[PDB]
Amino acid sequence: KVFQPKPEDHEKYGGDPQNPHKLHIVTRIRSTKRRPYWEKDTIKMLGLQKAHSPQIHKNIPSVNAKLKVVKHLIRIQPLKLPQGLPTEETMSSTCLKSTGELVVQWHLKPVE
Amino acid sequence: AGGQWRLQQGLAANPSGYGPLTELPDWSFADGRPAPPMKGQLRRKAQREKLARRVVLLTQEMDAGIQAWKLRQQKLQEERKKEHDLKPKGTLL
Amino acid sequence: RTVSFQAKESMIRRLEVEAENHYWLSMPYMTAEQECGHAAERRAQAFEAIKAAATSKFPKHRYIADQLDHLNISKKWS
Amino acid sequence: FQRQKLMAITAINPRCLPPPPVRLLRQDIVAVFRDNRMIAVCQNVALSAEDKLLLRHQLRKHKIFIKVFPSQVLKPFLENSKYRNLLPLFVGHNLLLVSEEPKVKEMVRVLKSVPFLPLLGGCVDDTILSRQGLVDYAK
RNA sequence: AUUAAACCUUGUACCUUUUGCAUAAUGAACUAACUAGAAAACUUCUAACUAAAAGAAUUACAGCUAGAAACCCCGAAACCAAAC
RNA sequence: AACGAGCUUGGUGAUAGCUGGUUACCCAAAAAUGAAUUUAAGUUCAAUUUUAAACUUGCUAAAAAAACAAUCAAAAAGUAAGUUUAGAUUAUAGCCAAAAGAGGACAGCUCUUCUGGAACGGAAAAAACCUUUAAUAGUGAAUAAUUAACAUUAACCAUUGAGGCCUAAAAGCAGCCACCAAUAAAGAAAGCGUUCACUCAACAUAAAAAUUCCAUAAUUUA
RNA sequence: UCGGAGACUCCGAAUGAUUAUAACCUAGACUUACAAGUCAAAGUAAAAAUAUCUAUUGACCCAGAUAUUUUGAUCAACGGACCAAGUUACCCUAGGGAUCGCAAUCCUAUUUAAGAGUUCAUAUCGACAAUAGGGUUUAACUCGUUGGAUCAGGACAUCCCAAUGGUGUAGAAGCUAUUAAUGGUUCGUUUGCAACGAUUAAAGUCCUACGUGAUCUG
Ligand SMILES: [Mg+2]
Ligand SMILES: [Mg+2]
Ligand SMILES: [Mg+2]
Ligand SMILES: [Mg+2]
Ligand SMILES: [Mg+2]
Ligand SMILES: [Mg+2]
Ligand SMILES: [Mg+2]
Ligand SMILES: [Mg+2]
Ligand SMILES: [Mg+2]
Ligand SMILES: [Mg+2]
Ligand SMILES: [Mg+2]
Ligand SMILES: [Mg+2]
Ligand SMILES: [Mg+2]
Ligand SMILES: [Mg+2]
Ligand SMILES: [Mg+2]
Ligand SMILES: [Mg+2]
Repeated sequence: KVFQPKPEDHEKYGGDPQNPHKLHIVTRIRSTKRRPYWEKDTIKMLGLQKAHSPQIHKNIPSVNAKLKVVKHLIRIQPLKLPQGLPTEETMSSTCLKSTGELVVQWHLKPVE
Repeated sequence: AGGQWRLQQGLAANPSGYGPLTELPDWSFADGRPAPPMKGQLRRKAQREKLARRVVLLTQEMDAGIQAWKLRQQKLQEERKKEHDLKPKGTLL
Repeated sequence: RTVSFQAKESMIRRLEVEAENHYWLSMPYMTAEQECGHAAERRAQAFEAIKAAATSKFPKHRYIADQLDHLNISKKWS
Repeated sequence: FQRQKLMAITAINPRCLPPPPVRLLRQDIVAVFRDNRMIAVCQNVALSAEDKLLLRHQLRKHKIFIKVFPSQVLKPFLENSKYRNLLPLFVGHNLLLVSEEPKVKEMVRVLKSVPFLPLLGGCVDDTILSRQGLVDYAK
């Protein structure tokens, strides 16, 4: 029941129950120390060794099951692509915002 | 100091994150010749580039997965509807 | 002991972060069936690389030049 | 300690708000007025219960009754009746000297039995009058 | 650290030892000199020749020969022999 | 000049499961459970650990279905380890917190099982609780735990036929049985009064432990 | 030592009876440190397939037996030295240490009161209960620093002095209570501490590792 969303929940987080996002941005916010051995393994299986380092993962049921076990130790933010997926040409100009948007052009200039 | 505010603006909570302050070159030559890229930035670019490639790979795999699922439901759908031979009845078949 | 005010605020914030994590994990992009077999090819290739490393252990080549190079320690000016 | 930490974590007063928004006795007051032609209003002198009875009983021998009613329930009929000037009189403990004959002089004489008790006024022969007028009519 | 030796800030001797803790318990006044890991059956590594290896006797259904590579110190109460 | 059995030399470098000690740097990995033992101050084996080699599936997860929250486990997926062979030890007393049984279908206490820890930061105390992926130079920066807590009562009025009865005779009444009558409203009364014969209830009623305390201080600037 | 049952409390054994008598060989497994102990297809052979329950242990060495097959342990300290008891305050060395449950009656205390009761400075007690205590029956056969002297520090839960309330306080003795730690708080006899005799305004109760043995002593 915890993972069954409510209509008010969608409004607060601004996520549609349909057209779900594909990729999770997962970061480790707390320590694995003092946690049961099984929780330690899941973190290393998911690659969340260094805290405050975002990792890209699939939003699929198998990944979700592991992500739920370490639900309390991480922050999940849906990846967003305002300008679309990066291409070969723009792969070297990518930059991830704190908002969760992977822009394909990084100029370091005023937006104007 | 003031880290939550920087997030609302869309910036990096730490001022030493992604921004012109860090990523831009620290110096140039007097003539204007650009200086060799700073070692820190080269490492930072690789992580984003490596992260970018993972994003592309994962999406392609997920997209192709469901397509195969479509093919399965079709080939199976046509297989179920089938007939052959003949169907007499009564006292002889 | 009395529970501090700042402590209550800190945990409440942590509760909100985890509570949202429930929401983002409630929208699976692919169902169980659609997942099967989608990543089979990549996984098989990864294991093959692991096997190749394990079965490639063997001593290294030895060269006459390396051993004869020790004589260079006695190089001199004529 | 975290266990204790979790436990702690887990508009207009109705005062200032404006507040939302005898019948048997009524007949008794009507009954005395209908039955007794004259009603004399005298202040209740807080006489002893035994002494109060004998005065009522002694008047009962003279076929004269004593009637008393709370003032607040007595205001409505006195406001709209033949007797309307007794409203200021009917404040505090009071008694009524009620009879069937205009024995105004004898009423004072029975009142004179206890000198301390005064007479405030009332009506005699259905005519409302003050004590000063009553004495003149008593003659 | 500092302009400044001391003032200001930080800081529960060492070893052994107890459980992976000591404000314990052992040992040390200090200096100089002296004062405690040693063997090649099996294994690994390196070469010579190779159904053969070894400078006599040994081993062998890829072996055999050679090299290198290993296992401390101090201290009883006592026991026996023979003198004194 | 210390006799439960002299002293000197030799055996003798007696022996000690016991006490003490065991001298340069650097990198790396790394645990007090089961069994037997004149065994419990020891040793040996299993299990664990480790160096190398061989080649291939391993860990988490593991739907249905069994045997009943576990014993088992298939496609998957997240991910890189697991098995076999050769060599080798030390170790075999834990410590504290938090869970669950089980001893008297108890708490505790003694055990047994699972989980976690071993700061330079925080909690008057502070190896064990909470925050903390290794270690490096910088007069950079964002942060975690935490820096205690502001949480209901009143002054008012009180009516006979003396109900008879063993207590002369018992008035609301010493007393015992009846326990009533009128009354706006009264219990043969709550106490009292009375050998019989002041008032509460009613009616009417304004209200309700031992040397010497122990940071200093501070109620409002968003 | 082994095993059965219960969740440590109980039961048994170093097996006996019944057995028209139970072969050999050999895939795969259980159990397990090792050693020991379990089940078994196929093949083959006797005969016309599994002895019957309940459950039952002992190694190596070494001695016995036979015409090639077998037997030897309260080795029960039950992984078993072929065969050895006391005693030490006359002692010694190497070290390690320390220096709650139920029941079964019976007493009691408070609240119950079934009852009786009661009779001019004249009365209650109390069945039965409930609850707090103390015993008893109910489940194997002895015990674990300290007086005194000197000097005292502090606590107050006050023994005396001081200041007061109430009183079933007439006066005089008291009793009950509160506040207060200010100074004081005895000398001996019997002598192992317990009594005792005389006094005092009183002869306080306790803490300070017997308070205090590098101050002394039993
Ligand atoms: Mg010394
Ligand atoms: Mg020695
Ligand atoms: Mg264990
Ligand atoms: Mg022993
Ligand atoms: Mg031993
Ligand atoms: Mg065996
Ligand atoms: Mg067979
Ligand atoms: Mg034995
Ligand atoms: Mg034994
Ligand atoms: Mg055994
Ligand atoms: Mg003696
Ligand atoms: Mg003697
Ligand atoms: Mg003193
Ligand atoms: Mg006091
Ligand atoms: Mg004396
Ligand atoms: Mg001393």
